Amino acid sequence: ARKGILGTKLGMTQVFDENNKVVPVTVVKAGPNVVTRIRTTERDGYSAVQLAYGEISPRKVIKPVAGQFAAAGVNPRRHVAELRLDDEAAVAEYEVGQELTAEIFSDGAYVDVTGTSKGKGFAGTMKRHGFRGQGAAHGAQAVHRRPGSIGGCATPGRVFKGTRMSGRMGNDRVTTQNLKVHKVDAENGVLLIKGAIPGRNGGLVVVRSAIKRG
Amino acid sequence: MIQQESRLKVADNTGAKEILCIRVLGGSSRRYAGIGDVIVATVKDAIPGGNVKRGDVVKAVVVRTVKERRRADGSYIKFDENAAVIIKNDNDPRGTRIFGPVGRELREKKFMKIVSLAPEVL
Amino acid sequence: MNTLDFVDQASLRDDIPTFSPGDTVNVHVKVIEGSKERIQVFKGVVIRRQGGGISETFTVRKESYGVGVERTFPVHSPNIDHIDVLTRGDVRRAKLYYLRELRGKKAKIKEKR
Amino acid sequence: AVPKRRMSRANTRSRRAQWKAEAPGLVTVSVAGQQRKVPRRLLKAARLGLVDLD
Amino acid sequence: PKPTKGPRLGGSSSHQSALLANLATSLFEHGRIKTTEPKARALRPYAEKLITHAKKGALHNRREVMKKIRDKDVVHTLFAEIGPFYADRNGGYTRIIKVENRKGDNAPMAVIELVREK
RNA sequence: GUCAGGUAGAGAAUACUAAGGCGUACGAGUGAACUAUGGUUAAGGAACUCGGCAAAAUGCCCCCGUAACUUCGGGAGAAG
RNA sequence: AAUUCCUUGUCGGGUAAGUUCCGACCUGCACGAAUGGCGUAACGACUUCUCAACUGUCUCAACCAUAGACUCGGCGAAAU
RNA sequence: ACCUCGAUGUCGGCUCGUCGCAUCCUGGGGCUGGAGCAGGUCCCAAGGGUUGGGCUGUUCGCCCAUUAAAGCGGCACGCGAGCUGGGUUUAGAACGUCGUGAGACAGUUCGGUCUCUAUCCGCCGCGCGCGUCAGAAGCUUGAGGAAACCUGUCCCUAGUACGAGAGGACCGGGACGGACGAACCUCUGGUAUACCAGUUGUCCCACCAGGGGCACGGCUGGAUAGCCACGUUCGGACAGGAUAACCGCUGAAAGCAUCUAAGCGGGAAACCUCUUCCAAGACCAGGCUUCUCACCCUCUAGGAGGGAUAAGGCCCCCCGCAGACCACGGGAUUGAUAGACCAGACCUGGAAGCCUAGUAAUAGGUGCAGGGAACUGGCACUAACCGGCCGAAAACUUAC
Ligand SMILES: [Mg+2]
Ligand SMILES: [Mg+2]
Ligand SMILES: [Mg+2]
Ligand SMILES: [Mg+2]
Ligand SMILES: [Mg+2]
Ligand SMILES: [Mg+2]
Ligand SMILES: [Mg+2]
Ligand SMILES: [Mg+2]
Ligand SMILES: [Mg+2]
Ligand SMILES: [Mg+2]
Ligand SMILES: [Mg+2]
Ligand SMILES: [Mg+2]
Ligand SMILES: [Mg+2]
Ligand SMILES: [Mg+2]
Ligand SMILES: [Mg+2]
Ligand SMILES: [Mg+2]
Ligand SMILES: [Mg+2]
Ligand SMILES: [Mg+2]
Ligand SMILES: [Mg+2]
Ligand SMILES: [Mg+2]
Ligand SMILES: [Mg+2]
Ligand SMILES: [Mg+2]
Ligand SMILES: [Mg+2]
Ligand SMILES: [Mg+2]
Ligand SMILES: [Mg+2]
Ligand SMILES: [Mg+2]
Ligand SMILES: [Mg+2]
Ligand SMILES: [Mg+2]
Ligand SMILES: [Mg+2]
Ligand SMILES: [Mg+2]
Ligand SMILES: [Mg+2]
Ligand SMILES: [Mg+2]
Ligand SMILES: [Mg+2]
Ligand SMILES: [Mg+2]
Ligand SMILES: [Mg+2]
Ligand SMILES: [Mg+2]
Ligand SMILES: [Mg+2]
Ligand SMILES: [Mg+2]
Ligand SMILES: [Mg+2]
Ligand SMILES: [Mg+2]
Ligand SMILES: [Mg+2]
Ligand SMILES: [Mg+2]
Ligand SMILES: [Mg+2]
Ligand SMILES: [Mg+2]
Ligand SMILES: [Mg+2]
Ligand SMILES: [Mg+2]
Ligand SMILES: [Mg+2]
Ligand SMILES: [Mg+2]
Ligand SMILES: [Mg+2]
Ligand SMILES: [Mg+2]
Ligand SMILES: [Mg+2]
Ligand SMILES: [Mg+2]
Ligand SMILES: [Mg+2]
Ligand SMILES: [Mg+2]
Ligand SMILES: [Mg+2]
Ligand SMILES: [Mg+2]
Ligand SMILES: [Mg+2]
Ligand SMILES: [Mg+2]
Ligand SMILES: [Mg+2]
Ligand SMILES: [Mg+2]
Ligand SMILES: [Mg+2]
Ligand SMILES: [Mg+2]
Ligand SMILES: [Mg+2]
Ligand SMILES: [Mg+2]
Ligand SMILES: [Mg+2]
Ligand SMILES: [Mg+2]
Ligand SMILES: [Mg+2]
Ligand SMILES: [Mg+2]
Ligand SMILES: [Mg+2]
Ligand SMILES: [Mg+2]
Ligand SMILES: [Mg+2]
Ligand SMILES: [Mg+2]
Ligand SMILES: [Mg+2]
Ligand SMILES: [Mg+2]
Ligand SMILES: [Mg+2]
Ligand SMILES: [Mg+2]
Ligand SMILES: [Mg+2]
Ligand SMILES: [Mg+2]
Ligand SMILES: [Mg+2]
Ligand SMILES: [Mg+2]
Ligand SMILES: [Mg+2]
Ligand SMILES: [Mg+2]
Repeated sequence: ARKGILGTKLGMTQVFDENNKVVPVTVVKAGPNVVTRIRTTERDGYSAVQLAYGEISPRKVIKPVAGQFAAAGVNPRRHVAELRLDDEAAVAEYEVGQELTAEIFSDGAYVDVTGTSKGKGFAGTMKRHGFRGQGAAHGAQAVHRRPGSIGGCATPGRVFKGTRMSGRMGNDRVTTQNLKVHKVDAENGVLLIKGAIPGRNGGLVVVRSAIKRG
Repeated sequence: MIQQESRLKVADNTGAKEILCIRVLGGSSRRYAGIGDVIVATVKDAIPGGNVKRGDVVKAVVVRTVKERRRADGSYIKFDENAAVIIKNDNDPRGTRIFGPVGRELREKKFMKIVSLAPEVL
Repeated sequence: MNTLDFVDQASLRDDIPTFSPGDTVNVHVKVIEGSKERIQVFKGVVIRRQGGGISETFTVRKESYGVGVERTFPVHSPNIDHIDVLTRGDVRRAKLYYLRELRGKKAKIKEKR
Repeated sequence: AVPKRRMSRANTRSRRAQWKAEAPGLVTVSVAGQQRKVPRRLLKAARLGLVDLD
Repeated sequence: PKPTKGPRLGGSSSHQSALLANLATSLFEHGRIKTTEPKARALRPYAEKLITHAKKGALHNRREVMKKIRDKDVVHTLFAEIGPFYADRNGGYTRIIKVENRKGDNAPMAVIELVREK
């Protein structure tokens, strides 16, 4: 029903079309993934599949985590995350210890990507929320770039909780929707995303079958 | 990249040399103009025996822009001077012969007379 | 190691000839017009080239009637019927960023001999 | 802006009490026949003889 | 090398250029100096670049080291007793060891010196 | 109020230096906003604004040639 | 008009539009001739308008090196 | 004239919004003096958006060119401990008028100091402590909050239906656009202060040759990475449920009739889900596994105090595209985190020296040369360790 798989961004490039065009493509290394858990509604309250990825030496992994992996029946992995299903028909095909690779996706189908946006730092109001600066001339008095007025006076005499102003951006989960997959492989699990996805080089991204059009 | 108060070349033989942009058209808060965008421009100076006199308000389409504009194959356009073509309500030029080259975008923008009559399409 | 090499090789295109910035080249452009296919000729001067593995990319710029014209294709473009460099050009800058503000007799390109 | 009222005993002392310092751990090293104390930053330096302790 | 990420150490490019040249010259002249620990961190690339140039003795390297550090005496000693003495060693020319914090302003000082094991 | 070096220089302007005296008494680090002092910026060039405020721009020497007007000096280093 | 409330008077020039400006009309509330009237070559850190160049003043902000803002160490303020 | 004259700062403009619906468009309906398009009017509907300029200090208003529109208002005629002083609103001067006169004129014209280091509330973000009942590591479901919610044009049906003609349909597809937001550095550009080169003056290294120092980086041409937009992708649903207005069915009170009082229904950008993020401090403090699941001493045997442990955590180290400090993330010899070497790519463009030709200022060869940060790998040569510190069950009641 709904497919998904984890991946890693290493670069971002372009590839050529059969319609003779050129399309930018994001390198996504969807390395091999192993099923470490199954979630059943009667025993837990929902249906989902938990996946682990990466290679970590057995001594760098925390001992309870290593024990949990041994109980699951697979060697230790780097990061762990789950994919949520919606019916037990898709649940029944997944079993503990099963291995998933990138060929499960067929080219021509939209995909959705989820990752952590870049760490931009504590930024000003105008850069963050796209405000407009005032004149840097005509007698400005050191308020060149700072927002200014916030609300009424003595009624309500406050700020309107939720007002858009200064704060740190980035370093949070961000999703991009309805993306081309241009080309997939079977050899070493490399998946291609036409466009630009959020995250970092050598960062963590998860790709899921598109909900919008699929 | 044509804005308000933008200062442009004329690529026509209507009798006008230099036009000033009036507005960029296409929608609310229309902000930039690209190759194949119909705009409105006013004539600053003209040939003494020209068809149009200075001060007229005439619709125009820009054909030669300095800023890069991508095509479907990644093709970016840098020209040497901002130029437009004087156009009328029937999507037709006011002149009869054209100076300089033109871009392919006019063909997709249905302007057939200009692209056909231009000395070379690029 | 650009781990995408064994994925690039699937669509990598052969018979790629050598070219450098500042070289005079022409490109044939496949254009569909009313469900009819035809071929155009675009002559110009390469001003920049940035490789990408399978994604080696370059620009082409020409001069017509004293006003420059450009088309930009990546190397392995299936639209490019042929990459026929006319004469190899010698340019001090491998990127021709300054070619935007040289007019007429200024914007000529040196020819290697 | 200025304060308009005196901030009370509890408020002042509660805010002030969070400002403190932390005592670190010490490292014993066997150099020159004596065991002297360095932070762990200096364990290798102490064993080789590259750090000056009065 | 990678530039210092933040606002620069001494407060301007010319100033840190002169500062780093003087630190490299004094360190190469003496052998063991005690300086501010981040200063030694930023010192490491410059002295290591000098060792790289020294490894291959020639006229061009003479002039390169001269234009870098401005002292005939230190360049001569650098090319004569430091250069060949690191012929068989690839990288890792300086050692950083921090010491008791400064009394004046509690800045962390580090003792930076050439490796004289070999 | 008095001494007034060298090189460029019209020069006591300005740039670098000698004789000679200083680094003028809080420092060490961290790519945050933001403020202040500055540099650069695709392309349009006053569309913001009360105003081209601020900025930006020309700028030196020698030649060629310089209008309307006028109290016949000027305007005029006109402009180029 | 440094005088005009209605008034952004009417008419002409400049731009796409000009309650400002320039030139005329006189319906001068409430010009006017030593508390001077009308022009005037030249000058003005004077007032108003237009033009070519110039530009981050703007469209729409971006980056960069400074001095603070930040943490640590030393001393240690005030309005209320 | 009830609060404020031992002080409530005033019009406009910039930035920043919020709320109501008497709605400008977009959405759904009733009627027509609505042949069709094209209209007029009324109802429901606040989800979203609602031009830029010339003029004047303007609000307003007139004019110029589009779009779907360029909404009405409230919020101390929103907002100066956020900014402007253009006018009102000081001290000069002048014009016209009034007053013999000092002076005045909601008449005009010129320039005329806008202070405050945030205590609290509030807010945007990030941290320390504590409990969730032995102690820890993960994954989470999720009540409950937030974000978004806009739209134009062309072609087919069909020049058919209709209309005398001119003219010209509803609905639905297909395609192509914009403004807005989110993300990223492939392209293309901006920036680029340890990268290279050219160049004026001066000072220095014994001579020159060559170098550097300073003069806003002395001035320029560039430019890897990183940061960014003007650059490139994507999004504004479909569908489902109950509704406003409206349209119905079988139907009586009242042999009829009637959308309704029993009932059965259709019906929109509103409403609830569907999309994305936060989220068990959600105090009903949730759920599934994994790991160490017993060594004592003391007071006096009721409990309590102190010590010795494991899993795990912390300290400290190198650091990061993570960052104000913190927090977050990676690694520690059984090791590639940082530094450097080599190689490669890239930028830069023909190093130094020698020789030759030219009296000379140069050019040529040795040579796809010299120099070079962030991009990739191999090597421990250096730095991160002969190690310390925190850190284990009072029990009771019922059924099985
Ligand atoms: Mg943004
Ligand atoms: Mg701004
Ligand atoms: Mg300022
Ligand atoms: Mg003198
Ligand atoms: Mg000096
Ligand atoms: Mg002296
Ligand atoms: Mg600041
Ligand atoms: Mg500034
Ligand atoms: Mg520039
Ligand atoms: Mg411009
Ligand atoms: Mg002007
Ligand atoms: Mg104005
Ligand atoms: Mg000025
Ligand atoms: Mg004159
Ligand atoms: Mg004259
Ligand atoms: Mg003159
Ligand atoms: Mg008058
Ligand atoms: Mg007047
Ligand atoms: Mg007069
Ligand atoms: Mg008038
Ligand atoms: Mg005005
Ligand atoms: Mg009058
Ligand atoms: Mg009078
Ligand atoms: Mg008189
Ligand atoms: Mg008088
Ligand atoms: Mg007089
Ligand atoms: Mg007069
Ligand atoms: Mg006169
Ligand atoms: Mg500019
Ligand atoms: Mg902006
Ligand atoms: Mg810098
Ligand atoms: Mg400082
Ligand atoms: Mg500071
Ligand atoms: Mg600070
Ligand atoms: Mg103090
Ligand atoms: Mg009263
Ligand atoms: Mg009272
Ligand atoms: Mg007061
Ligand atoms: Mg107020
Ligand atoms: Mg006020
Ligand atoms: Mg209503
Ligand atoms: Mg309607
Ligand atoms: Mg109606
Ligand atoms: Mg409404
Ligand atoms: Mg909404
Ligand atoms: Mg205006
Ligand atoms: Mg309000
Ligand atoms: Mg107000
Ligand atoms: Mg308001
Ligand atoms: Mg108001
Ligand atoms: Mg304040
Ligand atoms: Mg306040
Ligand atoms: Mg006044
Ligand atoms: Mg006033
Ligand atoms: Mg007065
Ligand atoms: Mg009188
Ligand atoms: Mg009298
Ligand atoms: Mg008197
Ligand atoms: Mg004045
Ligand atoms: Mg004031
Ligand atoms: Mg103040
Ligand atoms: Mg305070
Ligand atoms: Mg919920
Ligand atoms: Mg650029
Ligand atoms: Mg840049
Ligand atoms: Mg520099
Ligand atoms: Mg010298
Ligand atoms: Mg110098
Ligand atoms: Mg300077
Ligand atoms: Mg330069
Ligand atoms: Mg960037
Ligand atoms: Mg009935
Ligand atoms: Mg009936
Ligand atoms: Mg809990
Ligand atoms: Mg532990
Ligand atoms: Mg950490
Ligand atoms: Mg280059
Ligand atoms: Mg040389
Ligand atoms: Mg390097
Ligand atoms: Mg690396
Ligand atoms: Mg202990
Ligand atoms: Mg108890």
